[PDB]
Amino acid sequence: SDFEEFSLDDIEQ
Amino acid sequence: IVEGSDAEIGMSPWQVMLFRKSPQELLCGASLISDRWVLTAAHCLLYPPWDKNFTENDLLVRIGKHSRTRYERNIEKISMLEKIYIHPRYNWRENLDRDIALMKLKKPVAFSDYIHPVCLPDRETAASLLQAGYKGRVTGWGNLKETGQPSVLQVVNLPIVERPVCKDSTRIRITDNMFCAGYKPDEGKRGDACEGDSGGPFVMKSPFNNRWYQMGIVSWGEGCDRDGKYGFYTHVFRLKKWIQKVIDQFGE
Amino acid sequence: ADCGLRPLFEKKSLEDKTERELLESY
Repeated sequence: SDFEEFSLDDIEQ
Repeated sequence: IVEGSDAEIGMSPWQVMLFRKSPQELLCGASLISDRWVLTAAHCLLYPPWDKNFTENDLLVRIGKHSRTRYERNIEKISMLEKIYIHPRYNWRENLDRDIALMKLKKPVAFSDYIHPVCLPDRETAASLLQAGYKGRVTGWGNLKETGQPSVLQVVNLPIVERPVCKDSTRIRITDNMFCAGYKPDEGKRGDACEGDSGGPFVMKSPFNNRWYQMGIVSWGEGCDRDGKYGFYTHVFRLKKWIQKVIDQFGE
Repeated sequence: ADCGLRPLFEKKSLEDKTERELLESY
């Protein structure tokens, strides 16, 4: 929301 | 930040965003002190009066950001926390005394042009820079107005204020673990931290070794940019031993 | 060890637009 989505594949570094 | 400017790219490389998984939302600012450790205000994690009690699982850390809301595709790094540590004598019941927490990253992060740790002050650095009149810098993505949201990281430069004036501006009981900052009404230059900026860094640049040091942590205020009002910050130097301690005991 | 030295400013001898305001307060 407001915030642009990222994947859980973008996570941990 | 109220009455601040847009930061320059790579101006505050230690700046971190504290991010709520769901709903997705900016909780606060924080700062990178090493490739595995982040420092923030304890009131960002634990605040009972408001049923606030964030665990590891509830959050994500975002490093290397410029835009508030955009996912900065090959710039930013998002990490999971391994563990949270709150100062044991943090006083949420009355004045947020000892408002400091450490966040241990699940995996170390790699430095780049947009990601770099700030220095922790030494007794001597503290002694010489923490003086009324000397200006420090606050950065964050919080509110632009007491009562909105920036697109980019904002910055403001503010002068440390004399203890007595600090004390005389509120009904709250100030401790030695706090310092206040801001312009005086007669000064006619303004600015302040605002909602969402909390837990971010108050930094200073040593004129001797010309390194950036974090002197304070954005802690609490009464409104944002109000006249005869000041922002209050955690005195990082006074809580160093606790910091060294938990790193020496559990980490990096 | 390298703390507080910014890759785009200190490391290339470039200064940010308001850092002078700080040093001048000292």
